[PDB]
Amino acid sequence: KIGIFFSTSTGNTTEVADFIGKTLGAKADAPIDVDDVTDPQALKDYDLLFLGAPTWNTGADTERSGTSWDEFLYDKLPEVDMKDLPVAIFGLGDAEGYPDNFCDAIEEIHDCFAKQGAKPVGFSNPDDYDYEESKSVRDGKFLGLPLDMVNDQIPMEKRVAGWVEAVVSETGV
Ligand SMILES: Cc1cc2nc3c(=O)[nH]c(=O)nc-3n(C[C@H](O)[C@H](O)[C@H](O)COP(=O)(O)O)c2cc1C
Repeated sequence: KIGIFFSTSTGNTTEVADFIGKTLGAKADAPIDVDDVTDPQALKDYDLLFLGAPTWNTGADTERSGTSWDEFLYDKLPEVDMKDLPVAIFGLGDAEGYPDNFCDAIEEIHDCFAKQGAKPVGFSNPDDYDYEESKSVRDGKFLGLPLDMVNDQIPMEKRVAGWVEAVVSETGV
């Protein structure tokens, strides 16, 4: 079973989370907003997790999403043993408004989950979007899939569907 966990402030992330669900069909559970998670142990009942979050707190070291993820990452996640579970991160941002901080929240989610033993998958080509810098680019790769739903430089559906496919291939789920 594949799980989809996200959070949002203005609902853009929700749209993306729903779309992933549609591409996966019966293989995925309906997306769950992190704010709705009582038991963080639920995260472990899946074979693969798609995690999504926007970036709202520009330049912040921690709590970059400005969503329920900010509390969840530090108060709840530390209690979950995620050894070997693959997680694929998608993040929403604005390459035009924040050229130097493009989808910075991806790195935070990546690092927090990695610390729990999770295995990040679904890296993407940092060249897809035009931006100057991001904390989410490491070793020549984006640590997840960045999306710009503000400027729509790249049609969302085709980009996400291709990424989902790559993730399913990589993980064998
Ligand atoms: C106040 C504000 C700050 C933002 N900061 C960033 C940022 O630092 N980096 C980025 O890539 N996008 C930034 N954005 C863009 C948001 O991530 C984007 O609008 C996103 O689609 C919102 O996702 P949501 O509707 O799920 O909350 C910011 C937007 C606003 C309004």
